[PDB]
Amino acid sequence: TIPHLAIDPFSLDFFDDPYPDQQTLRDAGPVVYLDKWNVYGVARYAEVHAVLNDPTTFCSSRGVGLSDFKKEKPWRPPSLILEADPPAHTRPRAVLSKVLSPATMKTIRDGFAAAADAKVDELLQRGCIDAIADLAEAYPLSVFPDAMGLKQEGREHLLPYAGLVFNAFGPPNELRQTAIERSAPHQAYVNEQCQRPNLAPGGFGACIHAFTDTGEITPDEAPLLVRSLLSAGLDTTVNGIGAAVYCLARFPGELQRLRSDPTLARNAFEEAVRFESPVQTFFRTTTREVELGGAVIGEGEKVLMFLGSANRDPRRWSDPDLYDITRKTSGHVGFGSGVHMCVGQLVARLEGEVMLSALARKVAAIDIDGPVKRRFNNTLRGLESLPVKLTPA
Ligand code: HEM
Ligand SMILES: COc1ccc(/C=C/C(=O)O)cc1
Ligand SMILES: [Cl-]
Repeated sequence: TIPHLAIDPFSLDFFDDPYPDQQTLRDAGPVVYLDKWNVYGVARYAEVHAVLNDPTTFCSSRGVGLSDFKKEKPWRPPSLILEADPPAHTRPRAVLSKVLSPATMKTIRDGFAAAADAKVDELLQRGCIDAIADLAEAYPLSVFPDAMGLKQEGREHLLPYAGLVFNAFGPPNELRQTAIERSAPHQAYVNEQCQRPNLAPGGFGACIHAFTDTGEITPDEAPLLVRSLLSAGLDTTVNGIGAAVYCLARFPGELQRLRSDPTLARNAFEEAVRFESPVQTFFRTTTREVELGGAVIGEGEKVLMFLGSANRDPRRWSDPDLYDITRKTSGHVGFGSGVHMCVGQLVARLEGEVMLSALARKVAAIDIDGPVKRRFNNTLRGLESLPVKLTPA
């Protein structure tokens, strides 16, 4: 009773324009079977939300990529947070929640906002820039490694490592093979910086190690928790901020509404996360036979959740293909939902808000003025190059 589809959601053709295929995935049924990779798929909001919020049935400890850790060796030691179920997940989650807490945002906000304002003013002196390399990448590179407390040496490995991280959740296609092959130098750099002596006191990494005193994590758990932030904390925000600028460039009416009320910056970024869904997909693995939308899925099956499709499902969203900075976005699954919901969401929103605030106060127009190039990744959606001309307000 389950429709079988041949759509490859990790193919370059799909990445290049996923929306027609996502509708076919939604409209085929609440649950589909993807013959290309032998996994189940859910693409509607209701089922994606249900799977995310049913962690005892749809577990994370067998991996959140295609690979089943019960069957294949993980490419690196399993994540203590992303690839753990409760109760093992709980205390590492609590540490990260405290390290990336509301109280912590107060300590970094002035620096993050200052860097965003300075970057936009710098770009306005150049006129014609690449909104990826010069903005979406440059700005997070200017604040997040420092907030982590990383040394200067080796930071050139951060974006390559993240590309590997997010390609590795995918199937064994060319993107994944090429990423994992000869990835040892990227892994070695990151694993070295996770050690306590290499992390600046006061930064996120040192604060993680400081929590080993409390009994919430052991000293040998702290480097892997630092690793989780170096895996997820940079490339996500690159594609989130790039998504927002791409939206503002394509919807000039919405840039003008943002200009008229810069306090819409935070929601304008949140809507960009829904609209583009920089993190497109994650998997779960069934721990038991389970009925889901009329489908009876066996134990030990991989289930692919299309977060971006859920965020564009007209069953849930009015006018889902419209970028609307005053939309009530609560309930979107671009940061996940439930026990694994993005623990770094305050850092992501802070970066996005202060950058969009700077644009709102300083920029009158954003015009695409060069060839746009898409960046292909098994998990991340975003652009490789976005040439724009910025007109000062
Ligand atoms: C626009 C930016 C971001 C997006 C769209 C995003 C997306 C997501 C999603 C969808 C999940 C859920 C994973 C799952 O359910 O399996 C997640 C979890 C996570 N994210 Fe974020 N993320 C972003 C930024 C960040 C930042 C800035 C950090 C760290 C500074 C971070 C660190 C993490 C970690 C450690 C987890 C694992 C949480 C857990 O398993 O409990 N992410 N993210
Ligand atoms: C939202 O994407 C991600 C990606 C990776 C991770 C953790 C990685 C690790 O523990 O090494 C967490 C979230
Ligand atoms: Cl690693």
